[PDB]
Amino acid sequence: PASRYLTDMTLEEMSRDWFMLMPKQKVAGSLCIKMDQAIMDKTIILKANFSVIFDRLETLILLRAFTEEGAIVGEISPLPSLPGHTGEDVKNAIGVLIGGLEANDNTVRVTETIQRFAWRN
Amino acid sequence: KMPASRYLTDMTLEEMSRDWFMLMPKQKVAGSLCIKMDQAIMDKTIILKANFSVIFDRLETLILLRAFTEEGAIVGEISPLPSLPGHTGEDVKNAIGVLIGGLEANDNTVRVTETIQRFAWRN
Repeated sequence: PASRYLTDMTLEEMSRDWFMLMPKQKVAGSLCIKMDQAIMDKTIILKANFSVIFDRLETLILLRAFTEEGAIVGEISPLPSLPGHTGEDVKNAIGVLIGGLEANDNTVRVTETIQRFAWRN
Repeated sequence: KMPASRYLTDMTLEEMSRDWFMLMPKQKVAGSLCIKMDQAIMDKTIILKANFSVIFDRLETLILLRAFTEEGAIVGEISPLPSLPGHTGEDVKNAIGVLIGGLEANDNTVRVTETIQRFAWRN
C-alpha cells in the first residue's frame, strides 16, 4: 500500500538548511539525532513528518526542534543506508533529544502528531 | 481564536522540491493559483498528487499539486501565489479541471489521488 505523509512542518521548515554552533550528534538504532549544544534558556517545540497508512502513523521521515522565533536547534532523521527504524528507536531518539535540550534549560514540548505516534508506537 | 495546520501530502519531500522544466511551456494565473503544464507531453499516463493543509481531519488549503508521469517526470503543477489573496476551494477545483483538460487535449490519460478526490468532493 502507498504511503502519504502527515507533517507538522511547512515545506520550507523541512528543507531549510541549519547548522550547529556547538555540534552534538548521536546515532541510535537507525536514526541520526542532532542538537546545537549552544542553545540555552529557549522555548522549543518538536515538529514531525510521518508516513501515514490506514489513518495510523507508521514511519518517521523527519523530526525538527524549533525555537519560538523559528530557529532549528535539533533534528531526528533516519539513515538510508541502515535498516529501517522501529517505533521504539523513534521513542528513544525523542527522549535523547528532549533530555539533551532540557539539560541546557530549554523548555520543550511536542506536537499532538508526536504524542499520538509515541502513545501507539 | 485560530488552530495550527498540519499538512497531508501524496508526495515525498524530493517530489515537492524537485526542479522541473517545460519543453513547451503553458502557464496561467487563475483565482490566486499558478497552473503550469508541459504542452510537449503526449500519450502518457499521468497522476496528479497533492499536499494540502489540514485541521480537524479535513483538508483545507492547497499547498502544492504536481502532475507525474508513470516514470516519475513532473509535467504539470498547481501552486498558490503568496502575494495574492488566499485561493478558495472553488479556485482549486477549477484549476484541477484546467490542468486535467489541458493534459487530456494531448491524449494523456489522467487520474487523481484519493487525497484530491476527497478535497474536490467536499471542497
